[PDB]
Amino acid sequence: NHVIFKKISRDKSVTIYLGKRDYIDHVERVEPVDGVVLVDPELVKGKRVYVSLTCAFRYGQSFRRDLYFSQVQVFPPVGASGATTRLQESLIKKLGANTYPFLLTFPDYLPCSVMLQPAPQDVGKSCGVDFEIKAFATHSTDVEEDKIPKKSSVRLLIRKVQHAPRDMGPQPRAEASWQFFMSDKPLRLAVSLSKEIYYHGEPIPVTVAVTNSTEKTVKKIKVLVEQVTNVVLYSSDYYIKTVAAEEAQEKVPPNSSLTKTLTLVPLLANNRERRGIALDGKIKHEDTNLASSTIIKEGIDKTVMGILVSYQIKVKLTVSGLLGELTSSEVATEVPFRLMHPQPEDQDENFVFEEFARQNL
Amino acid sequence: NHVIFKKISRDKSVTIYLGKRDYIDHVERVEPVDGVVLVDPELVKGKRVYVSLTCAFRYGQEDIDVMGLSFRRDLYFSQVQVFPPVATTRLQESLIKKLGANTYPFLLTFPDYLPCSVMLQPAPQDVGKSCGVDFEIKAFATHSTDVEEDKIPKKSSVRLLIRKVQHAPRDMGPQPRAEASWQFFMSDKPLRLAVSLSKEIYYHGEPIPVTVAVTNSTEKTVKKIKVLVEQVTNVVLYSSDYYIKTVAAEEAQEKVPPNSSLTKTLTLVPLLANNRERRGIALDGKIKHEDTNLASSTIIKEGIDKTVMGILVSYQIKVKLTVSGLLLTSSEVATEVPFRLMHPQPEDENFVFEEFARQNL
Amino acid sequence: NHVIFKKISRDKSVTIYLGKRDYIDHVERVEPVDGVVLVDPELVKGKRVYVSLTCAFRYGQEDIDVMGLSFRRDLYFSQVQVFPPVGASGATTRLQESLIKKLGANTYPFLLTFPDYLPCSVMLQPAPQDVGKSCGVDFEIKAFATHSTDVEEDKIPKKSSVRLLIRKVQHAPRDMGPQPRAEASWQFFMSDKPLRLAVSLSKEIYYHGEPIPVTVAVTNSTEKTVKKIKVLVEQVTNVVLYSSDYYIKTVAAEEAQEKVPPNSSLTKTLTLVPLLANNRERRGIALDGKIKHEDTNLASSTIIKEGIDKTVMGILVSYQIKVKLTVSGLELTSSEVATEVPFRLMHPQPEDENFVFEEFARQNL
Amino acid sequence: NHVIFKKISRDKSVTIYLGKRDYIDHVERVEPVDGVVLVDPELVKGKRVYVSLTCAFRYGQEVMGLSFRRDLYFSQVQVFPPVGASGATTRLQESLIKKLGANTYPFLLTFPDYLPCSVMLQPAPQDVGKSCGVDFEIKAFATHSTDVEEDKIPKKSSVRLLIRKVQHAPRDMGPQPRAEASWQFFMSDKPLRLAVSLSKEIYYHGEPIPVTVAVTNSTEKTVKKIKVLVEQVTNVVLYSSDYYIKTVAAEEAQEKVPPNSSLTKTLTLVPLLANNRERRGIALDGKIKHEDTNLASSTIIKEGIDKTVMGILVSYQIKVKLTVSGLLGELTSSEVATEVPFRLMHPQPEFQDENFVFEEFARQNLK
Ligand SMILES: O=P(O)(O)O[C@@H]1[C@H](O)[C@H](O)[C@@H](OP(=O)(O)O)[C@H](OP(=O)(O)O)[C@H]1O
Ligand SMILES: O=P(O)(O)O[C@@H]1[C@H](O)[C@H](O)[C@@H](OP(=O)(O)O)[C@H](OP(=O)(O)O)[C@H]1O
Ligand SMILES: O=P(O)(O)O[C@@H]1[C@H](O)[C@H](O)[C@@H](OP(=O)(O)O)[C@H](OP(=O)(O)O)[C@H]1O
Ligand SMILES: O=P(O)(O)O[C@@H]1[C@H](O)[C@H](O)[C@@H](OP(=O)(O)O)[C@H](OP(=O)(O)O)[C@H]1O
Ligand code: NA
Ligand code: NA
Ligand code: NA
Repeated sequence: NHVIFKKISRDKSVTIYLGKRDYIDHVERVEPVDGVVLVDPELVKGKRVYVSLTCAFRYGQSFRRDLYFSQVQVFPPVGASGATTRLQESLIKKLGANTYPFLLTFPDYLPCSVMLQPAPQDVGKSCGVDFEIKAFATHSTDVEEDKIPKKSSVRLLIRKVQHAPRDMGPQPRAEASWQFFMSDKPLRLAVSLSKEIYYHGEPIPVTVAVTNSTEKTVKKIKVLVEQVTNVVLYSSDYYIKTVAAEEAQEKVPPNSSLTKTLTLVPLLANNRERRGIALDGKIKHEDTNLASSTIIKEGIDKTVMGILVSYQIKVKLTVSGLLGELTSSEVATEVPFRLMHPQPEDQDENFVFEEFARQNL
Repeated sequence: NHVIFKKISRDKSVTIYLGKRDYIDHVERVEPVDGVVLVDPELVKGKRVYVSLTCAFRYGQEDIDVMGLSFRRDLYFSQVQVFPPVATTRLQESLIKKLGANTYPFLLTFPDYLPCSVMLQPAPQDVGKSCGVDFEIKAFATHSTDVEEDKIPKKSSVRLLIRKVQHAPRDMGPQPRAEASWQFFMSDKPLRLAVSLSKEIYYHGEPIPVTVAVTNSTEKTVKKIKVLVEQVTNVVLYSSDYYIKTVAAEEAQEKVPPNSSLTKTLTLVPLLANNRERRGIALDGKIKHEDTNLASSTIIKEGIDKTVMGILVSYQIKVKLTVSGLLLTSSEVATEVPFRLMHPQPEDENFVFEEFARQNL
Repeated sequence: NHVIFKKISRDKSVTIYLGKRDYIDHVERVEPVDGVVLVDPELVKGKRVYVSLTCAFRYGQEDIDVMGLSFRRDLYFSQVQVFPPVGASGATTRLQESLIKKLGANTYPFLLTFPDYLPCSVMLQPAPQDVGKSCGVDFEIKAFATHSTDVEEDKIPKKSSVRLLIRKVQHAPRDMGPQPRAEASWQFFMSDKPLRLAVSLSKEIYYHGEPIPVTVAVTNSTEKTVKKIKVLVEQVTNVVLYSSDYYIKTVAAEEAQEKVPPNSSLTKTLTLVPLLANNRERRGIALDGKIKHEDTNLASSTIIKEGIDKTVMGILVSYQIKVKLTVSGLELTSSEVATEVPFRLMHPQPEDENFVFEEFARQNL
Repeated sequence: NHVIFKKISRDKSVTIYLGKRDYIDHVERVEPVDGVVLVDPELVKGKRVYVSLTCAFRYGQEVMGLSFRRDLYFSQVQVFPPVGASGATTRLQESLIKKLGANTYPFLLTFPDYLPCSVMLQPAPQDVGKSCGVDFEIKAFATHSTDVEEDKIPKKSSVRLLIRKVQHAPRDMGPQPRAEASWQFFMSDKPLRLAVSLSKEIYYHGEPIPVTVAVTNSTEKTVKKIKVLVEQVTNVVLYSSDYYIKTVAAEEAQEKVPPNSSLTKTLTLVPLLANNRERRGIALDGKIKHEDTNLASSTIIKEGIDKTVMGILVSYQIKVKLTVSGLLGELTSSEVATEVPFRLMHPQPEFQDENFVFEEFARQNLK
């Protein structure tokens, strides 16, 4: 029972059909955009119809940087005009004779859907990476120029979604250690995660091991998921935001050890305040999540990613008779990990047609 | 013509002003940190702003897919309340008088037992990790439930990374020459090597005149004479790391045949400029800053454990003689002469506000 | 019926005899090495036989296709002439006089004393998961013959020399004032509710083979349950020459499956005997001799004398009782608190004849 | 111009011909023994002729059967009467049969991968432990029947050749041999440091070994002598546990190292039997009296093969010994030295009939 996403040009001459709103990047390769265009043959008589795939970084409401552009012709028909995917072949049978397939590939050097609308707190403007599928018609009423009317066009803002690769990094571990002014004995903090990659909505078990050899009490153990956003085109904007926090019930008294697993799930739903954090879509959309971790490929300059998003676990220890007397600094350590969507899973179908426009809240 | 260094907090509730970036250690005493904090009495209502001096030794860098490993020891901490207030200096009264009645003063003094600004980022060849001694001036604001728990807001605080720079003391006695001699017996016949420096204590930028006397009563020929300034770095907290780096060199290739005797004075200037590779070398600041120099000779006051200095930096002149006569596989003999390297001694109204940020190269 | 230990040269010229394989350090003083050298004057014609005592810290192991790396520091050296006799070792001792008779006037005495600033026999061989290398403190008694030339050349003949690896064994001092109970308590507040843990031992000093009664007193005023109580004897080893190597290893363990639910307390006495015999894996832990030898035990606690830099002990050995309480959630997964009580582990206080003769070579397994 | 080694039996019935005296082991594989037997057809009528290859460890002799013996390999083929096609397998066999005539029969005896190379040792007066060695014997012999159902193997109808299995180097090599030793003497706060490196891990008999020594002398004592040795180590691992360590090359540096100085120097050594007056007490690949005898090559043990079936283990190592002023007698009764292991062996190996010259197999003596 396959849901097909459709949108029609104002002048009803061009209709575009897509199998998905969201196209999978799993590092090794990126799922191509395979769709079809239905033309009104009376309204495109003498005209040409193309489909473009554009990736561009934007900043303000001001600045724009194209990261990728590709374009194919659907009308008049090109060569055999036969589909390459079953989804196309099936949509052509279902929709009829005025149905032409397009395939637009993704390269490997592009980022995934990431955008950020600042909070009042924050300096630096709106920015993001958009992916646009546009079908449009060109025509000529005079030999001096071709024209591209908007009314004959239809654009879909698709998402490039980060799904997990085959392999995974080493088990994240961190060991931090402190001697406070006039303390002979150290405070020791070890932190481990079960694995290096976590899926959106998967619980993260943070194992904390506090060895307190000091004469002071560890009053509080706090664990955060911090999101770190580096805008790396146009403006060098930096955001670090808590997207999950768990405070332990336990203190660690003098000359004692405590090992403890706190579980956090970093989710957009956790944050009432959705501005000031890297999302994979607009705040107003229902299907908007936290941005997945950026995966910079070998040899690719990080600046062409536009916005860098990473995640870390911050473990903060509150120590008795410290803040005000022996330090004005926090006692903390951080452990990197990557957040993204799950590994992708390895006759004709039955098609339901829906508006492309994403459901709001 | 007095450049004052200013930095303003995130929320603009607290602004700090210092006389200097760099504070002079001349062994006898260390010049204190006197400055003022500018407040916004609205955003500072029901609050008490503090200023702290922290000296910390830190060890451990950030490596991707390597266990995060970190050590910090606070070698000194000290705090004073700047607002509401409770002697004074000309520069305090002057800045007060020239800024407003929102400017309140602070004086933080250094004890005698701290090292000077020393830090180190390793080279690919090197096994140890990044480490350094940092000096932080932090002005921060707190509420009444900021002492009921331990929370000091990130945005109502500003920090300056000042240097503690090693200068020679004021009224030093006359210095003997740094010198040693060696007799290398070859077939029971002496090759006498004498190395002499004009003095013991040289300044950064000061040419070092090295006198080398080779008296050859051997059947062998001295085919090559090389003269180095070597920096020796010993990390003495957390990890027993050892660095020995040429920071100046002169290869003479002047021959000294049998029953002959050659004296030669070379001039070397140990400078950070002399080498592209600023890694694997003890510096007084970050590699990327222009005002950063080679670290000065560590000075250990008697009755102080060398370990509390964190990183021990020393300088020596190394002389390598290449010797042959066998047929041909040549031997190399080497000796060193220690010397101390630091900044020159010191002696004994109108403002242009610069931002504390240090210029890059 | 006193057993005497004998070893002979390759050239069968010089043969050495000792009262013991092992010499007692009891903190107040160390037992001196009194022995005799039998040498047939035929095969040492116009030579000088000497006996030396060497204490050496050593570091490094042989690995195929791995750079050879070794360190040696000599912590003590002393030498006496035995042939031809002078008053080299002062007055003889009861054992020397008695041994002279039994082996004729080819037999000559020696006395080498230990100073007070030395460690005791400690050595370690790393386990697969250990970062550091083989290291130990060895004690060598060497009897060796030399000519007027041999000293100048640096050529003491290995043929006309014999060496013994003796042990310096840590016994408790004769004079001990009755010992207090080694005890402590902690309060692990959980949601501002105390989980009181008290640990106590009968005394502070235990002997090898002696059972250690650990008394554990959990007072649970929390809303959580102590699911498990684990009690370990941990040996802690710090190599303090050449390379700062760290070993912490379980040498005895008792895991008691006891619940301690809210508004409930539990007192409990587990008895542990830390012994090398408990461990299949004899690597990764401080011993007083080689793994191969059967007389090899766990290293005794290092005793640092007043005004001695601990670095000249080479290897620091200490023992602790670790108590681990596994504690429930309110569940998903469970926490774990842990404390330590230090104790010292060493050998008990110290206490004409017929002589049986034996080889020095220690019995293997 | 290929030299062919031959020996004829006392009774003149059996003559054996070999291409070489010495067969190459290069780790990967071992050269087989390919040869021929010339029979006198009158003298082998109703007789069977065989060729055996035997590898045996012995200890005691080198009469009465008073020595310990352990066999490591035995193979035997038949050459007469003719077996199957009776045709050559190698070009050397084809050529010899052509040259020698119709009474010439080929034999091929192969070597497995689990055997040592030629090693033997006659002790010196200073050594306890007796003569021992690994022998390789090629024996061609004739059997015949008697009427009382007892076959006979007369010594007069046999020819023994004592061949050598010679170790040549494999295609690969171990990493550059390096060693770092340091010493802190009693009452010293300063280390004496010695670093030793060799150019490579495998050297060839006759090849100069460049031993690079770096002495860092941070002490107040003088290094008055640097001695570099090639030591040969021999463990007999069958019957008796005899251990030998002998200097087979020695250089003494002319340089002393004064207090608070460092010296880097490369000494060159050639471990050669030639340079050894005393040929007893060291591991050789043959008899002392023979001219073609050399130092035994390093034993190369194969993964899974118990070392005891090598009979004699031979290894080599550089020893750098430092003589320190006023140390020996005052501060130590032990030597100041480090060892670097290396392996010693022979170099790597790689349309018309050959022209043959025949010589007695008997190896030339020293004279
Ligand atoms: O009319 P146009 O020029 O095509 O532009 C549309 C417009 O920007 C809508 O706001 C947007 O929907 P949202 O506000 O919900 O993002 C839609 O995205 P869509 O193509 O994904 O429906 C765009 O196509
Ligand atoms: O944002 P914060 O909390 O102030 O911290 C700044 C941060 O650590 C920068 O890496 C550092 O860069 P530079 O050393 O290159 O300037 C700067 O040094 P600074 O204090 O010397 O400006 C710090 O202030
Ligand atoms: O033959 P040498 O040169 O005297 O050296 C002996 C050799 O190192 C043995 O391996 C060793 O026995 P272990 O391996 O059993 O220790 C013995 O020590 P010992 O005193 O324990 O017999 C040493 O004396
Ligand atoms: O009479 P047999 O049983 O053949 O025994 C031969 C005899 O022992 C020779 O002395 C020996 O030569 P060396 O004295 O030179 O060792 C020869 O070796 P070879 O024929 O293999 O050379 C032996 O085969
Ligand atoms: Na487009
Ligand atoms: Na501070
Ligand atoms: Na040998």
